[PDB]
Amino acid sequence: SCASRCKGHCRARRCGYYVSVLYRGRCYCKCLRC
Repeated sequence: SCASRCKGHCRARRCGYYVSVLYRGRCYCKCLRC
């Protein structure tokens, strides 16, 4: 679960918003509201 791992990374960085998308075997993650 790429998005699940990215979601924990944003929470670990003290963030309330995060984005996650998997396409063509690529992971697009983002963290905001920190």
